[PDB]
Amino acid sequence: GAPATVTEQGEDITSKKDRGVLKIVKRVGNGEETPMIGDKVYVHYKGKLSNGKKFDSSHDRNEPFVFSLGKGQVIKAWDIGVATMKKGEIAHLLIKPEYAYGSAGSLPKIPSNATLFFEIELLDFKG
Ligand SMILES: C=C[C@H]1CN(Cc2ccccn2)C(=O)[C@@H]2CCC[C@H]1N2[S@@](=O)(=NC)c1cc(Cl)cc(Cl)c1
Repeated sequence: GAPATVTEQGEDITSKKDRGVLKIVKRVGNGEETPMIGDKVYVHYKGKLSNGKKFDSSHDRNEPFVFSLGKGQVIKAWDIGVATMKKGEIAHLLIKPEYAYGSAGSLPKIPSNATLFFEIELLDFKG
């Protein structure tokens, strides 16, 4: 399925080239510009654990998730990953725990040492 495919066929977008965050672009977005540090970014997303369970979805809330890019307001992989996206892009990310919740996990949905899958759509970004 999609998690296996990004695991096996994704591109390493980490600066360290340690394969901690792999990406596939599923829907090409608009133009060439990606957001800049500190921008307000608006995303829709859905996340799955490695046991196949959905652990979250903004779609199901009928409102986007909004954060300021590059400020550690989200897991490291999201700051790295969303920074690579164009407006209107849909991407898959496959994230090792060192770029997510590590050994601590995040109670009560995300276990210790969890590799995560996301589908993310970058709706908009604004300074
Ligand atoms: C619930 C919305 C955020 C949560 N955060 C930031 C964050 C803020 C406070 C505590 C833990 N994590 C995040 O960094 C990431 C990435 C952005 C989308 C969501 N998460 S998340 O989907 N990451 C596995 C998530 C993270 C948790 Cl603890 C619960 C749920 Cl239901 C979903």
